Amino acid sequence: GQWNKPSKPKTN
Amino acid sequence: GQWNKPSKPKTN
RNA sequence: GGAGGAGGAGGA
RNA sequence: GGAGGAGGAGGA
Repeated sequence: GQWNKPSKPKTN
Repeated sequence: GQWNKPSKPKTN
């Protein structure tokens, strides 16, 4: 995991 | 250095 | 949190 | 670029 990790919600 | 590193232009 | 830089809109 | 998560607006 990184931040919001590849849990890409907005998916930046 | 990190990205734009503590070269904080805006300094997000 | 620096190991990415992918990205700066967080900063550290 | 994953080790931070600080931050997700990049994603990798």
